[PDB]
Amino acid sequence: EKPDFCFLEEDPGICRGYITRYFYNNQTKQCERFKYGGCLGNMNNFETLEECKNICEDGH
Amino acid sequence: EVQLVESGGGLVKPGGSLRLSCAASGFTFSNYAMSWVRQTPEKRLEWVATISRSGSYSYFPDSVQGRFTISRDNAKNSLYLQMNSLRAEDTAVYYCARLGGYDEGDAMDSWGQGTTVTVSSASTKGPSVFPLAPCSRSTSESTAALGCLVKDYFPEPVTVSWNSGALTSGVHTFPAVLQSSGLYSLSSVVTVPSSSLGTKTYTCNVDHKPSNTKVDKRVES
Amino acid sequence: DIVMTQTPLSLSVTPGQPASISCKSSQSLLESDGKTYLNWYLQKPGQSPQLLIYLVSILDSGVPDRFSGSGSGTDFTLKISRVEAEDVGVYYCLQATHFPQTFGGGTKVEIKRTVAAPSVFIFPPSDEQLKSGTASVVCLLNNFYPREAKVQWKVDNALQSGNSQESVTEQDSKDSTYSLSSTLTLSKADYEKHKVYACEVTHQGLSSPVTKSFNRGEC
Repeated sequence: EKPDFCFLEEDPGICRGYITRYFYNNQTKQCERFKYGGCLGNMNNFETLEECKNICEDGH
Repeated sequence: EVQLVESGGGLVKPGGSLRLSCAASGFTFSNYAMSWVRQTPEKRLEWVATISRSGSYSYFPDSVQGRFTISRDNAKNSLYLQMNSLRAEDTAVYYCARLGGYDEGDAMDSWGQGTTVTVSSASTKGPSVFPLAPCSRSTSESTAALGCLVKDYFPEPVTVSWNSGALTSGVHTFPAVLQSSGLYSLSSVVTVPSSSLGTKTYTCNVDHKPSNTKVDKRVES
Repeated sequence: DIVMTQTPLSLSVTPGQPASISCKSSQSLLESDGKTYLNWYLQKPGQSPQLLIYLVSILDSGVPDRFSGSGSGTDFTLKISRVEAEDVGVYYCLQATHFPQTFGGGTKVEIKRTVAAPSVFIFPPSDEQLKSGTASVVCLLNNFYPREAKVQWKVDNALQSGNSQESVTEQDSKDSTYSLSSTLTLSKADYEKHKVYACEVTHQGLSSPVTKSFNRGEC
């Protein structure tokens, strides 16, 4: 089991203050990189790769 | 064996609009975000739009942001870049590319051949196609040249093949020169065996899409 | 935005010798996952840019192992161990660590080859064009090396200048040569007043200038 938000498409929200963030890609089964515009979007949105890996891979 | 095929370019008046299409083939399209990159006449390259896999989210740089919009159709493997508020400086060749994924360092790849967008107040004008043939032929010669002079059209570009693409060896299609009239002119040539001149026909196929002109000019020696 | 400065603008390399192209970024490209998003493209003659190398040093599928990438932070280096005919073109860098992703200005690569004299051909204007009151006379210089070539138009031996335009194809990927077309434009009235139309060519591969001409009306 992993949190439900791991299965969401990565969402840059509606702002343009783009910063790198990490999300889980279920199609490829790994954590990957996107640009987040800084406001809104969803919880498939991590500051580090390591964090994405520990939350959206496997059942903790 | 991925192929991306842009279409939709032409002349547009400043502040006017134009939609470009990209048709994708050879891979699971909805697995990838997809991109547009443009190339100015000074040959500068500039990323100008990304659409997310589902088609729900898009990115754009400040230079186009709020003027351009993007959409895709995953049942059709196509995407569309709607450009509004066009200005002189959006003149470029626009290429579609595939955002190759985290394992490919987010690099864009498999760029299409591109479609050319020209933002200008001028009218289109289709070319004239005149033959290039020797005043008479030096006997006896190994190789003879023939060609076509594609004169007085606007805007760029023009495409030329020979024998509907069956003849490619020995072809040189030259870059167009812009003339004082504000019209372009280009030549395309091929060198052939002089002994073939009485046996094969040589025809230049000219395409000027902005004015919707195609021309087949058989050139005889 | 991040500015990517490539040097040199252009380079000309003996076949089999190495070549190097620099890309410098205005801020570090090191990303928060510890990778570096710096990529190399090649635009071959008549083709759109194609991916060669991503994440600084990773070759794309099918890229020859002659090519390698190195560097980090702000300073990057594309190397070709032994340059071949197929490598000619304009190389670009791209960074994608920072938004928006941004290109280098390009670096043109030319390969050296044995001197090759052009084949020269002159074409008179078509009767079809002459009817609308313009005479374009065209001179072709085919498959030469090196790039430097001089076309001198002469109309009954009056040397012409300011009167013509020319263009040159991109060095060829298979044979390493260039070709050049030059057009001399006259009014039909002017064209009608002269007999000998001549293109004279000077090139390192010709021990002395080669002239091709025709006599008007003998067409």
